[PDB]
Order: sequence, then C-alpha cells, then structure tokens
Amino acid sequence: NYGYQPLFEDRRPRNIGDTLTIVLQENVSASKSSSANASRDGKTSFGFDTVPRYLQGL
Amino acid sequence: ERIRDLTSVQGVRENSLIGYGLVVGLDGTGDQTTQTPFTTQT
Ligand SMILES: CCCCCCCCCCCCCCCC(=O)O[C@H](CCCCCCCCCCC)CC(=O)N[C@H]1[C@@H](OP(=O)(O)O)O[C@H](CO[C@@H]2O[C@H](CO)[C@@H](OP(=O)(O)O)[C@H](OC(=O)C[C@@H](CCCCCCCCCCC)OC(=O)CCCCCCCCCCCCC)[C@H]2NC(=O)C[C@@H](CCCCCCCCCCC)OC(=O)CCCCCCCCCCC)[C@@H](O)[C@@H]1OC(=O)C[C@H](O)CCCCCCCCCCC
Repeated sequence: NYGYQPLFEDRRPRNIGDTLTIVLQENVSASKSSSANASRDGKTSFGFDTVPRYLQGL
Repeated sequence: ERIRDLTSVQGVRENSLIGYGLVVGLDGTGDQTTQTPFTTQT
C-alpha cells in the first residue's frame, strides 16, 4: 500500500476495508399504564309506622 | 505609489492552514502529560 497515513490521528476507519469495534450496550425500557373508575350509589327510604287519624287519608 | 503597493489582484489570494503536531526535545519544559491527556494519546 502506497497510501498516506497520519501519525497523530486516532486511526479511525477511513476506507471500505477498514474495521471498527462496536460496543452494543443497548438498553431500552418503555412502560404505559391507565385506569378509570366510576361508582354511584343511592338508597332512599320513607315510612310512617304510625299515622295520625287526620292523616290516614294520604 | 506603485499599483502593487495599494492594490491586489482578484485571482491572487492567500489561504490559512492549521494542523496539530508534537515537538520533541525541549530539555524538559514540555507538557505535563497528567494535565494534557491529548499529548500522551497522540
Ligand atoms: C318541582 C315542583 C313542581 C310542582 C309539583 C306539584 C306537585 C306534584 C305532585 C305531588 C303529589 C303526588 C300526587 C299523588 C296523587 C296523584 O294524583 O298521583 C297518583 C299517582 C302518583 C303520580 C305522582 C307522580 C308525580 C311526578 C313527580 C312530579 C314532581 C314535580 C294518582 C292517584 O291519584 N293515586 C291514588 C289512587 O290510587 P290507585 O291507583 O290504586 O287507585 O287512589 C288511592 C286511594 O285514594 C285515597 O283514598 C282515601 C280513602 O281511602 C282518601 O281518604 P278519605 O278521607 O276519603 O278517607 C284519599 O283522599 C284524601 O287524601 C283526603 C284529602 C286529605 C286531606 C288531608 C290534608 C293534606 C294536605 C296536604 C298539603 C300538601 C302540602 C304541599 O285529600 C286531599 O285533599 C289531599 C291534599 C290536597 C293538597 C293540595 C295541595 C294544595 C297546595 C298546598 C301548598 C302548600 C304551601 C305551603 C284518597 N287519596 C287520593 O285519591 C289521591 C289524591 C286525591 C286528589 C284530590 C285532592 C285535591 C288535589 C288537588 C290539586 C293537587 C295538584 C298537585 O290525594 C293526594 O295525595 C293529592 C296530593 C297533592 C299534593 C300536591 C302539592 C302541590 C304543591 C304545589 C307546588 C307547586 C290513593 O292512595 C292514591 O294516591 C296516593 O296514594 C298518593 C298518596 O296518598 C300521597 C303521597 C304523597 C307523597 C308526595 C309525592 C312524592 C312523589 C315524589 C316521587 C315522584
């Protein structure tokens, strides 16, 4: 090979045949949450158990 | 006054070149490699 080569550079790959080292160190994490609620409660009462003579009509 | 002393030609122009290098010798007095990591790396 007659190609020029720098002395002080970091010897990065530059041509087709050059080799490079890859450190994967891949780490991905995704999360998703959702919630919903709805509560309705009702309860009504009414009773005499004793009615006046004048109110017995109703 | 000559034309050359007060005029420049369109095609004639200078350019700036920059580069990084190392200097050896110096009888000491060189970079402190502890505080200059790029020197040792180069
Ligand atoms: C937002 C506000 C808007 C305004 C709203 C207006 C009022 C909106 C309306 C509210 C009133 C509800 C109407 C109920 C009667 C009715 O029409 O709808 C019925 C179906 C229900 C639909 C209602 C959906 C509304 C939908 C909701 C709408 C809401 C908006 C059909 C029906 O008719 N079903 C019917 C049938 O059943 P069956 O199907 O099986 O056959 O027959 C059986 C057997 O009949 C009984 O027999 C008895 C003997 O056996 C006999 O006694 P006896 O003496 O003879 O012995 C006895 O006679 C008697 O009461 C004898 C005598 C009693 C006098 C005692 C003193 C009481 C004073 C009491 C004074 C009241 C004080 C407020 O009378 C009356 O003078 C009644 C008083 C009149 C007051 C007038 C108000 C002046 C304003 C005074 C104002 C005061 C100012 C401070 C016989 N009673 C009857 O006939 C029935 C009827 C005879 C009508 C002739 C009298 C003149 C009416 C003249 C005109 C009336 C017109 C309305 O009386 C009533 O209650 C009428 C009540 C009217 C109140 C309105 C208030 C207006 C405010 C005005 C406001 C604007 C009944 O049981 C059954 O009725 C029952 O069960 C009813 C039960 O009792 C009573 C439960 C009440 C609980 C509250 C409701 C709770 C319900 C809630 C859930 C929905």
